[PDB]
Amino acid sequence: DTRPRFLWQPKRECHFFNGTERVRFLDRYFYNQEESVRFDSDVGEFRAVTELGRPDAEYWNSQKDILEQARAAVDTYCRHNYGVGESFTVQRRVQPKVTVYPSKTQPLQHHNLLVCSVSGFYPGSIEVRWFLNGQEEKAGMVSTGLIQNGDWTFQTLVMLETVPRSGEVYTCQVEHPSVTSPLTVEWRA
Amino acid sequence: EHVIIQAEFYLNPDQSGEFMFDFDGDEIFHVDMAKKETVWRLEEFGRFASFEAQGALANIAVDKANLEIMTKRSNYTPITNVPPEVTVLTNSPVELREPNVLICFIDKFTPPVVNVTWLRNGKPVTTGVSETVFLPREDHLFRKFHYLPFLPSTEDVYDCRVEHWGLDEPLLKHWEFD
Amino acid sequence: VLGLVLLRGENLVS
Ligand SMILES: *[C@@H]1O[C@H](CO)[C@@H](O)[C@H](O)[C@H]1NC(C)=O
Repeated sequence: DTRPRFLWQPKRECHFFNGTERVRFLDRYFYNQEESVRFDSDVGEFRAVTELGRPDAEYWNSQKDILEQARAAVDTYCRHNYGVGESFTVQRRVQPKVTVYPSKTQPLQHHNLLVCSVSGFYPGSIEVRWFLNGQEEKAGMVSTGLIQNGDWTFQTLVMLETVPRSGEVYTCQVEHPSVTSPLTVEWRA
Repeated sequence: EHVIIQAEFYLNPDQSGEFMFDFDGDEIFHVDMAKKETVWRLEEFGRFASFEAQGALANIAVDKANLEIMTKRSNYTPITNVPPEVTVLTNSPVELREPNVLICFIDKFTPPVVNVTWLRNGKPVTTGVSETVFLPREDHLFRKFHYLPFLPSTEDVYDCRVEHWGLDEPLLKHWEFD
Repeated sequence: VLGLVLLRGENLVS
């Protein structure tokens, strides 16, 4: 299509700290690619982000009811919806599967990369360390960062640059909220 | 910390909006406009929770309203297209002849309109596939996920084919074992 | 078994 496009995008946000002790609610409105007007719980009133949203910041902020309702969203909207989502979202935990393979580096004793594949886990907080004979490799780590699979799982790869020589043992050590003691997979040359 | 976002949008002249809930960057559910019903991202989400679909179709109608308002108010400024970044990968490391899934990750784009297509060995695969609605990003843009369940093999190659207005030609992203 | 709350949002000025 050759025609132009016009995009209205309202976003209602709930931000939670210390579980649910501190909540912050934002009602944000985006015309095409700019934010026009916003409500911020920590501010207490609507506030025009750009010129386009001044007519509205001004009208709201005048109706006691619009403001009352807004200010009372941390309770009637955010906290309540936490109460629901909590079981299968905040408390959702899924343990990672952890492979250690070399990255097509079949050579006997040249430069290689050791892949620590870590897939299928939730939430996203995870830590992946490499150990050579019980000592923690801290240099030469080519990570992919977190990778949201979009199905409520993640994956990640941390690759170790090494020249393997017979008798060396590399260990990949994965920590994640879904397991008590760290998960490990080793690799021997 | 955690974030729950109720994300709606409405797009003209296409007359198509979306209503969804988003937790730490994953879709909790969306509302199927066509069928006016709730759609959970994972079926067992339906077992702990519920949502009345009508109330969303109201919010969209109000969003249609405010779009036309804010469009007039803006002297009919249109949106700058932002072509997507595309990436193909698999949800778990590959093991030949053992089922897996190809993930097409369309990121960092707007407006929320693309055409995605899976091509096994050049032909389009229309069976087995699923997609996610446009997930909000923080920078006012969108991300989307297309899924092809597939059987890894040395005799097969695949491409994800994305078509966006901010793109010159269609974008092919390639994947083959090795 | 539990119900989620949408937020009806505001009307822009016209
Ligand atoms: C999607 O499919 C066809 C392409 O021939 C058409 O309806 C439309 O222009 C396409 N939209 C795109 C590429 O954004």
